[PDB]
Amino acid sequence: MEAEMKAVATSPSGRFLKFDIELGRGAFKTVYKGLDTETWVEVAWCELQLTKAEQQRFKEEAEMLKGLQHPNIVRFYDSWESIKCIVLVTELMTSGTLKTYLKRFKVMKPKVLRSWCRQILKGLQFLHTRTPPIIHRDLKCDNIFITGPTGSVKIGDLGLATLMIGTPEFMAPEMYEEHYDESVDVYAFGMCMLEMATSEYPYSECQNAAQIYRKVTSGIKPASFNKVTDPEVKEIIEGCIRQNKSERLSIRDLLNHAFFAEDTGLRVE
Ligand SMILES: Nc1ncnc2c1c(-c1cnc3[nH]ccc3c1)nn2C1CCCC1
Ligand code: NA
Repeated sequence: MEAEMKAVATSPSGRFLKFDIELGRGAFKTVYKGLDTETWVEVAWCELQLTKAEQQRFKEEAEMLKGLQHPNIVRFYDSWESIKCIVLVTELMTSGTLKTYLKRFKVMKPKVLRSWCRQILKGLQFLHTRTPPIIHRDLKCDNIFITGPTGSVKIGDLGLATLMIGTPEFMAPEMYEEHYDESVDVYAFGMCMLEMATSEYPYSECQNAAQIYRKVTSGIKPASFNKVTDPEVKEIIEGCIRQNKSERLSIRDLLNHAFFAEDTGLRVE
């Protein structure tokens, strides 16, 4: 393309070029094709629409993210404020999210579900085993990404959520802080697996978040759970979305499950 011949912007350090090639857009981000000028690898140049405290915590967040290298984590390269928008440079995932990828297909193949879910678990395991552990807290099919031509599946949007009761005057500061452990990622994984397995959004029968909350704090499963054909798939999902977090499967349990073991390849025909 002509568009690939002419950069339209450069990062402050000169490392990354932006091209006027729009790869995707959502409510929060617009992603362009970029280029790493040192390696000539194409990257994702993501533009997002804060106090000096939030600015410093962000830079520290980004420095840690730069160290997170793993085959099932979208790699994070750099970030800065441009003037106006915020720019994050990450690994480019050519096929967008798993949510969009699933819209092209009618019924899930067991080999694909196996393979995608195994990759997601390894990414979560990688995050949970950092020093200190990283809990994604926002895992969903719309921030799990895929490169069509390899079938590589990688967790993205890490840190994005945290980048954007009582009476406030009388509220102790520690009541704003939320601590989650690994099990909220396991629950979210279970719902991703359910969505992949049914080609259907979970709790779609609900109209609002409160209805889901009434269902989800009453511990009654989404209608799609029963539309799961394979009993072993139903059992894995059930073990991930159990209401009481101490009853939930662990990531290690899931990854050791024979369901996720790889096969011996497809026979030549
Ligand atoms: N790396 C990518 N490659 C290809 N497409 C991508 C992405 C991302 C994306 C993925 N992970 C990210 N982490 C912080 C910002 C960010 C942006 N978002 N998008 C699309 C833009 C909105 C729908 C998905
Ligand atoms: Na454009």
